[PDB]
Amino acid sequence: IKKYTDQRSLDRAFGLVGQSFCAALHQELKEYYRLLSVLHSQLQVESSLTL
Amino acid sequence: MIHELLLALSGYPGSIFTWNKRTGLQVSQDIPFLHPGETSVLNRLCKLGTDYIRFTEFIEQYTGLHGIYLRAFCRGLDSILQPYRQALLDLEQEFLADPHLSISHINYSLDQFHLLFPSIMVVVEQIKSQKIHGCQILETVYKHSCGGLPPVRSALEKTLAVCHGVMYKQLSAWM
Amino acid sequence: MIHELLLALSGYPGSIFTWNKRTGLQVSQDIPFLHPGETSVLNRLCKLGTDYIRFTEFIEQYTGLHGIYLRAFCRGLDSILQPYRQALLDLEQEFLADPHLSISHINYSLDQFHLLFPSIMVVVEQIKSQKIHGCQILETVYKHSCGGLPPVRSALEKTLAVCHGVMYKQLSAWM
Amino acid sequence: TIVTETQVIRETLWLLSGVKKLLIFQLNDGKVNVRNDIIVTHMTQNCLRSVLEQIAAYGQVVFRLQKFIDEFRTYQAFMWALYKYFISFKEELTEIEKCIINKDETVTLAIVLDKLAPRLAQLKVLHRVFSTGIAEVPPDTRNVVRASHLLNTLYKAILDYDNVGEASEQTVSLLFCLWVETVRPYLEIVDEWIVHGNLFDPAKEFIIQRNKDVPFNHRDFWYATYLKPVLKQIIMAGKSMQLLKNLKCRSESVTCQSFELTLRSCLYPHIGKQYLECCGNL
Repeated sequence: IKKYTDQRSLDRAFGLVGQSFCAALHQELKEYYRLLSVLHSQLQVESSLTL
Repeated sequence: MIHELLLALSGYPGSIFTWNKRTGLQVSQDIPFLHPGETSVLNRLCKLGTDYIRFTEFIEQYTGLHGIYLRAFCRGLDSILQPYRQALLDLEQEFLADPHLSISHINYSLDQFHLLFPSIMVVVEQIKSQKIHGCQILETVYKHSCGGLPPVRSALEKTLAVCHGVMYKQLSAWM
Repeated sequence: MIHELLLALSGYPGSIFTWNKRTGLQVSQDIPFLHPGETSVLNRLCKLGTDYIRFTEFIEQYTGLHGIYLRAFCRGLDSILQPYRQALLDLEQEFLADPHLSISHINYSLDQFHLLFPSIMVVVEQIKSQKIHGCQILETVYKHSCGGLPPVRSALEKTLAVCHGVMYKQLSAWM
Repeated sequence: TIVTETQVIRETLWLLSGVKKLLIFQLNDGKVNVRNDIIVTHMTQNCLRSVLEQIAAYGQVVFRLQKFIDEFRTYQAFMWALYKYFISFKEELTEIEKCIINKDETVTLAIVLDKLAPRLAQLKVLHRVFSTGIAEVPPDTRNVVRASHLLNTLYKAILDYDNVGEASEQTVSLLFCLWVETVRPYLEIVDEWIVHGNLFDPAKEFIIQRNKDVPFNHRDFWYATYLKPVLKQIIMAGKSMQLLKNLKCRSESVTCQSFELTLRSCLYPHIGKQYLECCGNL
C-alpha cells in the first residue's frame, strides 16, 4: 500500500479518479496505523506480552 | 535527546551538527551516544530543516529581484510553515509529559512533512531558475497547483489565492 | 526581597546600598542572597533612584541662584514625580496580595520610567551648565519641548504651561 | 553542565524586556548571540539549544530598535512611532509572565512558540522598515536627501507589504501606524506655512525644501536636490499668504480597499479647501 502511494504522485495524470481512489486508500492506510498505536502501548510499562 | 532534534529541525547551528548559516552543513558524527543507524536518520531529519532555512532567506530577501507579487507570494508561504510551527509546539508537551520517549515518533511526524517540504522546494527552485518577475509567478504556481498531491495541491492553491487577492485589489481600484 | 527595592528606589540610604546623601553611592555587593546577574539590575534600578534625589536637591535649593520662575519651574517638576509616586504605591499592594513575586515586574515598571527620568535629567543638566536666570529658562524648556518622545514632550509642555501661567499673571496685573 | 530547563526560556523572556544581560551575550548591535551550555545526554539534547539560537535573532532587533532611540520632529515622530508601538508589544510580555508565575502553568518550550508567532512576524516587518530606513547615516551630508529617501523607502515598504496581504488588517493598520505619524509634522509645517505665513526649517537638516530668501524683491526659491502638483499648490499659496502678511488690506477592511492612496486623495481636497479658498482672497 505504501509503494502504491509512492506511485500515486502526479500533477493529475490520466484521470481525476485515479489518485482520489488512493486518497481513500491513504485513509485506510491511516486506519492501520491507529491499530498499531494500541499495540505499542501494550509493550512498555505505564496484560501479557505473548504472541 | 528530545530537545536536540526539535531544535536541529528549527534550523539553528550546533557543534555536533555544525552549520555556518543558510546553505552549508557538516555532519560531524564521531558521536558516542548515537548509533550508526541513528545518525543516518538525523541526516534524514536535517534535510527537512535544510529547506526550512532555504525558505527564510526567501523571506528576508523580499520582506524587511523586485515586484509587488513577490511579497504577495510571501504571505502565501507563511501559511505553509504555520501548521509546521504548530507541530513544533505539540512536540514540546510530548517531551514534558514523559521525557523518556525516543525519536521515532518525531521521525513519524517528519515523514508527514516529507512530501510537503521537497514538493515546495522543487517549486521555488523552478521559480528562481527561470528568473520570473510579476504576474508570471502566478502562472508558474497555477501550473504547479495543476499538480496533485492533495495536501500540496491545496497549499499551492492557498499561495495562489493570496496573490490572486492582490490581482483582485488591482481591478477593484482601477474601476 | 520585595520591600528592599521599592525603598532603594525612593532614594534613601542603606548598608547594602551604602549612600551618603544626594550625590554618592557605593554598591557593596558581597551579597549571598542575590546573584551576579541580579546585582547588575539593582545598579540598573538605582540609576532611576539616583536622578530622583538629584531632583529633591533642586527642590530644596529653590523651595523652603534666584528668580520668580525658578520655583515656577518647581511646580512643574512636582507633576512629573506625581505619577511616579502614584506608581510607588501601586507596587505596595502588589507586595501584599502575594509576597512571593520576584523583581522583574518591578524592573518592568522602571523600564517605563527609563525614558522619562534621563530625558528630564539631561534637561536640568543643560539648564545648570548655562547658568540661566529668568525668562530664558522658559525659552530653554520651549526648545526642550520642541523635542519628541510623546510622553516627555507633554511633560516639558506641562512644565512650560505652569511658568507660562506666571507669565500670564504678569501682563494681567500690569494691565 | 546543567542549566535550568523550561526556565532558561523564561529567562530569555526576561532578557527581551530588560535588554542588556549576562545569560545572553548581546554585546553590540551587529552581534547578538546566546551561549548557555550543552545539556545532558537524556531529556532534550540539542533542540532547545537550537531554539535559543532562533530567539537570539529576535532579541537582536529589539536591541537594534532601542539603540535607535536617543534622547526634525519628523525624525523624532518616526522614532516615537517605534516606541508607541512597543507598549502593544509589552502587553503580551506581561501576559505570558503572568501565566508562568501562576501555578499551575501547563506550558513548555514548544507550546509557547506559537503564541508569540503572530508577534514573531510583526517584529520582522519592524526590522525591514528600520533597516531600509537607516542606510546613509554613516555617510555625510545626509540632511534632506536622507529624509527624502527614507520616506521613499517607507513608502516602498507599504507598497510591498499591505497591497500583497490584506487577509489580516491588523498588520495593515500597523504599516499605517508608521505612515500617518511621520507625515503629521510634515503636515503641521504646511498648516503654519499658510494660515500664519511663515515656516520653520532648521539649519542642520532640511525638509520639504521650502525657504524664504532675504531680499524683498525675491519671492521664493525652491531648493535643488544634490501628490506633486498639490505640493505646488502649497508653494503658491504660502507665497501668496506671505504676500498677505505684507499687505495691509482694510466597518470591514475588504470593502475599504485599499488603503493609503484613498486617504491621500482625501488629504488633497483638504489641502484643496484651503488652496481653493486662498486664491479667492488673493
